[PDB]
Amino acid sequence: MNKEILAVVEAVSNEKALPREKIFEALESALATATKKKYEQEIDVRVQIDRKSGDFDTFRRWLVVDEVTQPTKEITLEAARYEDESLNLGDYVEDQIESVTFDRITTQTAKQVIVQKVREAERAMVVDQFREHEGEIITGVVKKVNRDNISLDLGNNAEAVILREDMLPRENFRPGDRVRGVLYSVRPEARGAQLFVTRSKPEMLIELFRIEVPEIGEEVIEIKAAARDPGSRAKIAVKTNDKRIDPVGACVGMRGARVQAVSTELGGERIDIVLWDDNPAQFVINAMAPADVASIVVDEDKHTMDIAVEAGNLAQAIGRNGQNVRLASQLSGWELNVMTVDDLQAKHQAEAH
Amino acid sequence: GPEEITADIPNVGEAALSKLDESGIVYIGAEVTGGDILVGKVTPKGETQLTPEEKLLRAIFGEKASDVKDSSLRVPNGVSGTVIDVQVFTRDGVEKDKRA
Amino acid sequence: MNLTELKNTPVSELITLGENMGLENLARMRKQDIIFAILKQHAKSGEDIFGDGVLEILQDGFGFLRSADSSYLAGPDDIYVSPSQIRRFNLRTGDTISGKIRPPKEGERYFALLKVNEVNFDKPENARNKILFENLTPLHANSRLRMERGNGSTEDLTARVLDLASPIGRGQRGLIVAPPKAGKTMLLQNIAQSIAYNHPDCVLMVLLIDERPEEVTEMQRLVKGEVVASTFDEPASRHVQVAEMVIEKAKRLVEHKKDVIILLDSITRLARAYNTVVPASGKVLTGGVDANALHRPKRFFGAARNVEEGGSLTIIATALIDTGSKMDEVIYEEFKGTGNMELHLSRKIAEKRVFPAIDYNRSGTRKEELLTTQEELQKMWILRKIIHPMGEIDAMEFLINKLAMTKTNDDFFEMMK
RNA sequence: CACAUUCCAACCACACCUGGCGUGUGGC
Repeated sequence: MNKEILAVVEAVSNEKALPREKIFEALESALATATKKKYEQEIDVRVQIDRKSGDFDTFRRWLVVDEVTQPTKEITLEAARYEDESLNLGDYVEDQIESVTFDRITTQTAKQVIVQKVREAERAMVVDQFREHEGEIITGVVKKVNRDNISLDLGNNAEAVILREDMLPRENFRPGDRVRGVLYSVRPEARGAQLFVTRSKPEMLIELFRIEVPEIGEEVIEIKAAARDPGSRAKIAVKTNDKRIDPVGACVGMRGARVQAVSTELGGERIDIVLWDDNPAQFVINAMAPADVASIVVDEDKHTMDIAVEAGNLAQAIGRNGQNVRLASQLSGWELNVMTVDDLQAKHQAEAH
Repeated sequence: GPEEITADIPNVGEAALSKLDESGIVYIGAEVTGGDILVGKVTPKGETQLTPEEKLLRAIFGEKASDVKDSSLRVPNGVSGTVIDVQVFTRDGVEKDKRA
Repeated sequence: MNLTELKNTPVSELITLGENMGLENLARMRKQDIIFAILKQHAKSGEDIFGDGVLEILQDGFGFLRSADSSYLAGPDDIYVSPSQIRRFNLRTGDTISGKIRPPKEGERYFALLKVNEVNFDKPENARNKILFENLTPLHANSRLRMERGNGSTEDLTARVLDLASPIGRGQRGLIVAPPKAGKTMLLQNIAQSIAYNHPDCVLMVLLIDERPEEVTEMQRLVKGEVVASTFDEPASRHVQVAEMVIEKAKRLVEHKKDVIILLDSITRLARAYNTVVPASGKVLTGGVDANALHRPKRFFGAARNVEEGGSLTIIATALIDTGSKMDEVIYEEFKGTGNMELHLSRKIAEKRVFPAIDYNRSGTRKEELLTTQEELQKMWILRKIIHPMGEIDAMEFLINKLAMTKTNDDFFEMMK
């Protein structure tokens, strides 16, 4: 009876994590599913259990369309003269009343859908309460490890998922440690894990500076460009709004005091901290730094940049996997060309000659 | 604690409990051919004072109902047929189930 | 090798040590797994191990020596000892033991102790001849624990004010009555710093129960000594485990004639934990709290005393009020007058955002003539009489100004004359 | 120093039932 409904609404553990209104909404959905499974025909119904004043009373929704299939939930958009509709859409009736909500199959489907709804609501609430802190470094233990994704707990049953793309190729986890990342994606509609925390992205780097570098956070040393190779190398061009501060002595630290800390956080990532400039030439020179660039060729029609490096410093300007160039191509976003070594040493005073 | 004829039988699926009603008794006309629990008899083995809130919780959430012992009566292995009638007698004082 | 030198180092040190040992990529395992692997690799060269662990016994009979890395929980680094050693060397829970240990041998999986070297920083001779804790005679404190630093910086106020608000003595039973978000964290940080500067001889102990990891790491890097902590990543089991571990450690220390000063925060969370673990005895009162479930917190607050021949056990625990939880209310009610020192913090003054926020008329110490001298007590009486008629915010501003023009308490004393 | 063991991702171990005795009735 409805006394059982009051007992189950007052006997919930998460009383305010699932308010009485949403309790009764889930219970109405339960009773609607039960009544649907009762009749062989498909007919949508609403319950309106009358949370405090009275009992439930099933109804019959029409879903007004010009179709006729299963006319139990069909009625034309113009049937409005008799039965007192005077409507165009939304015409719903209250024909059937007082269904049964306490038999075996009804109780079973009610329990199932209530479990589903409470777990969904708890997950949605615990993710939304953290969604406001999107783009910040958060602590938290990892829960379970797998070859495709890992689970994390941020406290008070805060489930977070970190996919394989968010993890570095040699990033390592075991349930028990506090792997700290940055929240980047939220999906409050996801049927499963929806709290997305990353560490392989440059925004993570930014937040790292924010928790380590006192310069950033006051907009005195703006982080402009950032490219990453997970666990391999992070090229970050940060600009200095003032003049008496050098990023080599401020963002890098005191002989590798901050860059080393952020590298250990990133699992040994060579971090090249350079200065952002409004000139593409100096920008790409700092991108491939350290090196000895003696050429610059720009093409705005094809958006290409040719940099003829010096003969002998190949491993100093290209290195393994061409990272020193690849991240550069991922720093500014233009096609960078490093081909010549001895002949066509400039590609500007020789190619055009 | 006294016994119960509820339908909350843990350590078993729904197929063995599909023939049980909301009260905990096999329906009138439900066939059976092998050993099948046709009445949900459970008995407490440990502590009494299971709060009704936690009872409904266990019925919906949490873990299984511990003090049950799964002492429910099933038909012996070998007898078949369809049940045609069920009687029930409650002593003056015990809550009469809805089937009674 | 020694285990403590693997204890005090961070994770990157273990990484490079394993790389020196020619080990597989070990960045994936726990710190204790790395320590276990490194110790196995070191003993494979024919070496013995040196370890140090606090002892704990279950009904199973044998004992486990835990480290402070996991705040005294089970792990691959803890040492397993047979009941024979406990029977022989008269061991018991909380008795920290340091000595020779070996990696687990054929079929074993945890370390085993070979020869005891230091029983609570003492030879087994006088360790076996240990006076029992409950068999002792409690006393009151005459040794005054001066909270004043003497440097007189911007925050030292919160310490020196206690020198005129709540005197601190060895073995004092102190309790803080304060609403959340009032300034208790920095308060206990200040008290720990001050007691470590003025009294570095007494072993410092701080209890972080049911707290956030940021506070855990901030307090493990600011206290002037070894600390223990416990976050909410595990249920009340870890909380009650660490509570028993720390209480038996303090008991064994004070039995070894030590001066222990434990700082607990917060005690309402310990009460909640003890409620959650202990089964219901069939009787519950208002607040959803069992009757005899508070017996363990009671005991924990009753462990504070003053030993006659030497040593003391001071306990300073913080309680949470004004949280709206009537449960918590009842808890504080159970803790109405169990301690002889009250530190009352009010949210009304803290909302005016001046620190500290002392409830002078509500706070005090029972039987305080036995702590300080006669002139200091007379000046305390004079200050109390001056502060009683006025309110609380004006009184706090008055005290702050008076202790801001001056640095040591003698200046304020003579200025009050 | 030595004896002896060492308490926890699926799961192996933690299973399943009245002729005690009598009487009555019936059948071969």
